[PDB]
Amino acid sequence: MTQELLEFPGGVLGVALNLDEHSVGAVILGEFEKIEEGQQVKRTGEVLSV
Amino acid sequence: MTQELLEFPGGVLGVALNLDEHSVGAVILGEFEKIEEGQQVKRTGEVLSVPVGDAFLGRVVNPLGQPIDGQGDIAAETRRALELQAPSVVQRQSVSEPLQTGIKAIDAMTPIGRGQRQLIIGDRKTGKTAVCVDTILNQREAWLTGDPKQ
Amino acid sequence: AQGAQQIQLMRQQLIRQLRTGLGAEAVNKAAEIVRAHVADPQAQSATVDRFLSELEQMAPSSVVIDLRAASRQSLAALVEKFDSVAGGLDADG
Amino acid sequence: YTGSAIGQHWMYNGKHVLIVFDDLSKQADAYRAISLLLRRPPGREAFPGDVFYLHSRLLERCAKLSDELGGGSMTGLPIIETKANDISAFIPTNVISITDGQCFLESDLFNQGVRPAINVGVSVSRVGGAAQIKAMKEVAGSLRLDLSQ
Amino acid sequence: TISAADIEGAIEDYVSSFSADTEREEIGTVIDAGDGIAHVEGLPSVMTQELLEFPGGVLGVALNLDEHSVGAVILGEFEKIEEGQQVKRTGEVLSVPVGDAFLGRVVNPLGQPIDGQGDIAAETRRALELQAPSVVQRQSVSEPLQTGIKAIDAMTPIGRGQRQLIIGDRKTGKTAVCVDTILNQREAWLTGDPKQQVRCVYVAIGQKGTTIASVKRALEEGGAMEYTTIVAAPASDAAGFKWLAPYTGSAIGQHWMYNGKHVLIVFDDLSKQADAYRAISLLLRRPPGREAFPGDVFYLHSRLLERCAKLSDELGGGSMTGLPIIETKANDISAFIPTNVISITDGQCFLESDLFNQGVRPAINVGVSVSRVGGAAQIKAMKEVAGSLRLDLSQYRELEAFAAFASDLDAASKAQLDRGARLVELLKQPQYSPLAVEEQVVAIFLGTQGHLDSVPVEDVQRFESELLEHVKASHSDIFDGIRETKKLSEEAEEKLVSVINEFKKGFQASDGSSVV
Amino acid sequence: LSRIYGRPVSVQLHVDPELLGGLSITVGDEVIDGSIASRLAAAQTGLP
Amino acid sequence: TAGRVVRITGPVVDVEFPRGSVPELFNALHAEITFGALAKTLTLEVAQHLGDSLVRCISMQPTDGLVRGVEVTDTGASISVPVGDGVKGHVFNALGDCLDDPGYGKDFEHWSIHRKPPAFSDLEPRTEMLETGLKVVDLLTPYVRGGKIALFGGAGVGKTVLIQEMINRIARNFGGTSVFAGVGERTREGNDLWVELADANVLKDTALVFGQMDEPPGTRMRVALSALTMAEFFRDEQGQDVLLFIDNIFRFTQAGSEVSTLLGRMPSAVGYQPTLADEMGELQERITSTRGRSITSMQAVYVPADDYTDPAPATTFAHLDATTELSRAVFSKGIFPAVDPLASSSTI
Amino acid sequence: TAGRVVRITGPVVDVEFPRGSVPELFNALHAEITFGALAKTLTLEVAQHLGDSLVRCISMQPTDGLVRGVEVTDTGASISVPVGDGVKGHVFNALGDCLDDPGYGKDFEHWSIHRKPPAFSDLEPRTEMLETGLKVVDLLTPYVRGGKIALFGGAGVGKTVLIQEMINRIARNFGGTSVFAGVGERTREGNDLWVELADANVLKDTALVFGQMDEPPGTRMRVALSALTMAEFFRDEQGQDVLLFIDNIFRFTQAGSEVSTLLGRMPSAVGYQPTLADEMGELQERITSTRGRSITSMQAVYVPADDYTDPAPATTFAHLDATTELSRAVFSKGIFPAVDPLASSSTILDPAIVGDEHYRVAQEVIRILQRYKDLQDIIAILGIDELSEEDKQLVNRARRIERFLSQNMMAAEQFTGQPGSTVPLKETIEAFDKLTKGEFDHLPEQAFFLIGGLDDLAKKAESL
Amino acid sequence: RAQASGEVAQTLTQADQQLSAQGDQVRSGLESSVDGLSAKLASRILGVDV
Repeated sequence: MTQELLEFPGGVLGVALNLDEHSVGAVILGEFEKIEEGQQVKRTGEVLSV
Repeated sequence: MTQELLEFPGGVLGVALNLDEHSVGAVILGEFEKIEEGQQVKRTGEVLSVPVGDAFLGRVVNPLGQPIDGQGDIAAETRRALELQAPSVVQRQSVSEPLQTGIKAIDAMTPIGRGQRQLIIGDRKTGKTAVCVDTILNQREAWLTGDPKQ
Repeated sequence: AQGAQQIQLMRQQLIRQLRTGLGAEAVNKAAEIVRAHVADPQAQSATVDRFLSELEQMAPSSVVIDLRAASRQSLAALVEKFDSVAGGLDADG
Repeated sequence: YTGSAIGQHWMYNGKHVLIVFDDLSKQADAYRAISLLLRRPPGREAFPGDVFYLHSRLLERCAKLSDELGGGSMTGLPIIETKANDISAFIPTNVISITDGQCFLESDLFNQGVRPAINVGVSVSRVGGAAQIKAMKEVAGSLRLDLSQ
Repeated sequence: TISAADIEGAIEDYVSSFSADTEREEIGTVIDAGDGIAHVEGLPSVMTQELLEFPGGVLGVALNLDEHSVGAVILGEFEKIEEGQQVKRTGEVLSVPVGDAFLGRVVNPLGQPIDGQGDIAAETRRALELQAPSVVQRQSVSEPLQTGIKAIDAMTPIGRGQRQLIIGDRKTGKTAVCVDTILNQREAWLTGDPKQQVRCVYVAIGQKGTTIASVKRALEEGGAMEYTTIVAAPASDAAGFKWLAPYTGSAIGQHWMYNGKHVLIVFDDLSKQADAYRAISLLLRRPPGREAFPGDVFYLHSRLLERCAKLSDELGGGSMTGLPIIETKANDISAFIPTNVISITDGQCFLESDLFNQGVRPAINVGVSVSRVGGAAQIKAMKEVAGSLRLDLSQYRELEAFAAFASDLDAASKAQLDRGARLVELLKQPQYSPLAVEEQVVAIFLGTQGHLDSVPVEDVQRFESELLEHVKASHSDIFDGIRETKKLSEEAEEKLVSVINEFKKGFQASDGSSVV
Repeated sequence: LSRIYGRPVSVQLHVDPELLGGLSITVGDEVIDGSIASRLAAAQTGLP
Repeated sequence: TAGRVVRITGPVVDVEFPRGSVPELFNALHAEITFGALAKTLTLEVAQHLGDSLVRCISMQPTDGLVRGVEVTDTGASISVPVGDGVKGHVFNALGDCLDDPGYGKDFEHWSIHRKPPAFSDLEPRTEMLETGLKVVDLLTPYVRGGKIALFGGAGVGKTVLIQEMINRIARNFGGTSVFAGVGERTREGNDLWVELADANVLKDTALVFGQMDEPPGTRMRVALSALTMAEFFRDEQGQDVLLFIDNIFRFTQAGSEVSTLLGRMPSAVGYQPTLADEMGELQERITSTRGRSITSMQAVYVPADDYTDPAPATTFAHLDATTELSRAVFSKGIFPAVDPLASSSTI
Repeated sequence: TAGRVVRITGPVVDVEFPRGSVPELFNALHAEITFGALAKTLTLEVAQHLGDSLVRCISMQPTDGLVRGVEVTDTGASISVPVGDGVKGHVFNALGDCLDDPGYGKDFEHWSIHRKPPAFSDLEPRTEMLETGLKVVDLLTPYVRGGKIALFGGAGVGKTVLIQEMINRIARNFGGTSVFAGVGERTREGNDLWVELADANVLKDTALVFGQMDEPPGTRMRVALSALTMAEFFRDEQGQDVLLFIDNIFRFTQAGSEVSTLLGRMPSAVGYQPTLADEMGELQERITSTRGRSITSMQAVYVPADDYTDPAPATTFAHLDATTELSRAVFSKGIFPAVDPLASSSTILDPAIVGDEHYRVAQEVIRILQRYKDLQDIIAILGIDELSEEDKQLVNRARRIERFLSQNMMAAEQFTGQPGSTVPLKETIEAFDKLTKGEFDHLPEQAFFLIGGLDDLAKKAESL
Repeated sequence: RAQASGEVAQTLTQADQQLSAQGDQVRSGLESSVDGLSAKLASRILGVDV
């Protein structure tokens, strides 16, 4: 979903800014030096909330 | 050829400027909404020309040569291409003629004759329009003279 | 002393003339020699023999490796699949 | 271009004509816009380098002819607008350097006093006395130095 | 026919020693051409930054590399290149031939002779870039380098192994300054002592051939070419020379300096080199930066620059002094290239067209032009005799702003104004007038003591000249005395002031008024 | 050729009349050439 | 042999050639127009090597009516210009074809336009003082023999009459012949100048070369090269002292910028040619005297927007020896030279 | 696991790896040069991933002499540097290998250079005032312990001289462990600093490591990180106050710009890095005095092109507390301590911290200089004849107070050949209050030029 | 010094013809053994004796 929360194996969270034909861009909130190719990305099915 | 006057099914016209190995660019002149994918173009005539005559006096026409005014259609004498070579250096003389302007200041400071390119440069709300129109209308006596020398 | 160096410069011009003469004579006369004396067919093969001797006297050389890596892997996999699959092909198949 | 062709047709047969151009800055802007939208590289002030050439092929048409072809004549009077009394801009400098004779028009003089509001210390005519009536030139008596002093 | 016999014998020996054979080298095929840029293929045996021997005799280096055909750069006649042509590569990384016979010669940046005097020989080929000496193997500056001009040495000293920079506008005479320094070096060359011996290298970049001929003729008239090495890159040539010649100068200096010789290097200009680098970088489609200048320029000028430094005592303690010249437009220090050059170096000298316009030829500013080199540059005699000159000149420049109001001074700074005027009139120097330390320290002492106050301003100059030559004609014991102990002994002071009084009593002014 | 290179080497001959002698082989990018013209040029250019 | 055109845009053209018929840099090619009303011949120059037997080129005439597949020939050399004694008798442009009549043909010997500056060893090591017949000029601003001089002025200050005076002075005093190369000059002014030279009875020994505005920049940039080729031939063959006249310099810079942006390079230094220095040096290296013969010239530069700090003025001032200024109040005082001694200086 | 070089350009290198193993970010990679003359082994650090097991990396040695296909080996770790008690007393390189004594080390502890800032719970503000013998720094912007110090100015405005002046003052007054480092410093000054430090007999407790110009930028932005790691190692375990000295951080930033230009990322304003603020904050926040750890640091910053519109020092402005600025005009006037009083400010100056008399004195001086600058525009042409006497006296007082701030530090001993001077704060404030009373109006202005104290002031004035 | 320059001038005008006189004999004697040199050239080129 556009601007939807996404979860990563490292415990960090991301938001989908722009969505393309076959690629999805994401930004890392906190630590991002433990991120490597081939990880697992899972959607929470919910837009950002506090 | 370059600068070709093309044809479109909707009646509008266009001109080709940039070419390519496989593509042709163009510029739409009139209405643009009717343009759509799938249309067919037809190569018509040649580089655009203008029909010039002598009945153009006292009328307002299109830049393309159509009587935009409420008057009837205009006649034609001959078609001339826009692109032509400039006059050579072996076909010019010296300039000497009292081309009047009707303004004390202009001819009191800067004389104006036939064949001389004079530029007017001014700011906003200056008076170029009035000066030019008065210069244009000052030729009433010249027009009223019978011979075409004046 | 300067005039002494121009004396040396004139000797250099003489050496230049020597160089030009040597070059001209060498070019012309060696070219005539090679194109006249050793132009016979019977000599040509002999040269090859000499050349062959050179080819037999050189030390051995090591030669290896006779375009995307993913493309290379896919092409290799396809070749392997063909090799595994084309066994049952017949003359007309 | 169509106006120039129409004028040239009448000029070439010996009909004396005069040509006025209302505004050229808008022509330059339109040409720049169409060039950029045609996906051509930009230049200084985002202007194509050939724009000057364009004016070169436009304003040069009008001239005097010899008696061999009938001795026709036609005159061009371009109009240029300037903002905040700026002259060093690209188009003004190019068009000034491409022509001879200029007529500076000052707004302060038009604000009060002179209605024609034409400058005297700036305007210059290249032709000069060659385009002067003998009685006019004689009666004038070179008042320019008198007004300068 | 002894020469003929020797030439024939040498030719016979060479032609009888000719040798060639066959190997399994690699030859590439030219596939690209245009704008001095070519691509070749058929060379698996690649080695980064190897050189090329083209069939036409031109050369190049294959700098850029890629998975496909690499893109090299060619130098020379680039019009003989054609698709399908062949090229041979040599693994000899770029290097310059070096020898002690290079002095008194002018060659191209690639080393081929251009003066036409003949041929030259070398012994090794040092590469154009190598490691620089480290901190632990350097040493401090404690050696005075003498200069012809009294003004520069009196204001901001110069030391061996220390970089000094000259910034100026057009038509001020930096060429005159470097020529004067070279001429002054002749006396140092005169002695046979290696410790006091100094070699000089000049480099001209982007310079007109007329200027080169004029400076060469001036050098020849000087007769001091026994220690000169000249490198030239004329403007009409390609940018490759303009980008590579200073490295050749650096290498030729480094070779002799690893040999234990004192060296000075003079660079005519650097801005044109930066321009050439910018142009060639833009040809590469590299993204641009400020003023379209790539950011590598700082690294470039640095890697050129800090190669000049004094070595440690153990290694030989060699010292080279670098003098680059920079021309600025509209006397603005706020410009990118001047900013970088002042930031990278220490100490600079300012020349402005103003004072040159009012008439005084040496135009040196006294408020901003400074140098960080310590007091070890001066001799102790110079330190004791010269002091507080900069501050006095500064306050003179401040107070001369109110010369239009004499109601404020009122005979309180008349002496200050007069002394400033006399000093300003003293600092001027004529053209091609070499001057030694002895007479110049004499002159500075005389100016400091104010014994010429009675002398009218209109002839002070010629006054000292007469005085000077008389002291040359008279006893010269005091010169030797202050030359040996390197200090002004007092007894010499009374002797010289007595001689001064005797001379000036016998002196007449321009108008015929004797001084009292 | 099989001695210098372990892999067998095929033969494809193209006749060149320009060479006054010698022989040239190309096993790819490595090239072997013995030519009268080539050696004459090498000796000539290195004359000084 | 013949080449087939591939793509066209503006004056830029693209051609394809066989494998063994690829031309080198700066060749001459010919094209013809089939359209009768626009019948014309085209001269083409090679400037780039795009590869794949494809070459990008710049035409010397405006491009109109061109049809794909037109056979393209090769002249086989650079631009050829005719020279001989019969030159300086009439006028013509860089093409060599005389405008007044096509009577002048190829009887004159044909030379290539591209040349090189002289070697370094043979350059003259000393200067020479040049004397004239004007008291104020020789007293105030000395002129170096074979140097470059800049002049500032407008209309009505007697620049043209002074040029005529110096032309006839050098013609009668020290012999030799002079040439004029009008760059960026209007057509009517050129016709007036030709008439004035004809009535001045000094048109016989002068060679006039001209360049028109409507022409593409290629002619505008090769006209100067043609004029310098003419002068070099005359000096080297007749041994006559010659004078070179140039209208303006900024027009050449503008033509260079136009061809730069036309080819589609990466504009630099406030939209200038990154290699302007190389081209200016190539132009100006062929003026200096040698072998006892002097080739002097003067050029007039137009400062843009009252700025001396623009890079083009800065670079063109790098080869200047003397500057001259003419004012208006000085002429109002009633003097012939109309030169201010206070605004001029020289380098010798 | 083996790596092969596929494409290189500039100092940046792209490498390809097998699918099986791919090292993470910030890891050491080993390669070699097979050439004879330039034989050397090189190490690369992981910069970014490019997909298809392609990795971009940066070198800290010059890249000339490489060839494609060379095997690449990894260590599976970040960059480790030596830490120990005997570190002090030796010079170090970017690698951390000893320079004076080759082979010295490889037996102490090893710590990475990539760490994390301390937690916020351990943060604590400080107000410990610090005094220095120079009068101007104490009167205007008194120094506070445990904070950050900024020295702003252009090029060649005496930053270095005051740097060694302050370091000499601190070394003589205070002992303890100290660390000097910097980037963008010349060899000659470094050797002079080493010689002077040996002269002072305090080099035994001082840590020395720094870079030079003629080096690839990788060292340029890594040596500072190494120095900060040394500082943290000394601060944490030893628990002793450590003096930190850092010079010319500006080159650091510039270095980053260069490598970004090589990466191909989209340029930023004035052609700068896509992100610079985050790295700046990471670098700055590494410095922090803990409750039990008092840390004082000073920073020398270079302003490019004498323009403050550049965001390069503007970004640093938000991370500082005490700042002292210099200008070219003040230097051209003649006074060497060309410190601008108008622009300079500090956050410690407050009547709650310091008595009201000092506050009043500072406010009065500030207002006087502000009025002088305001009238400078009118006086620039016309002068004092048009102006009234009520402002003429103000002009005179402003000129005298401005000339009085000049001082003769001992660091100029190698230039002026005269000893330095020091004055306690009480005498300074008393003399300044006396001057602001206007009693000294009778004295000539030139006497105030380069004077030590009021006693010397009177002696000099009455000597003429 | 001008007369010394003139003296050196005629020394040059004598040397420039003395060198020509020596070069005459050099030209005469150059062809003494050039055939043997060329034979050595050919032999070393062919790899076998000429």
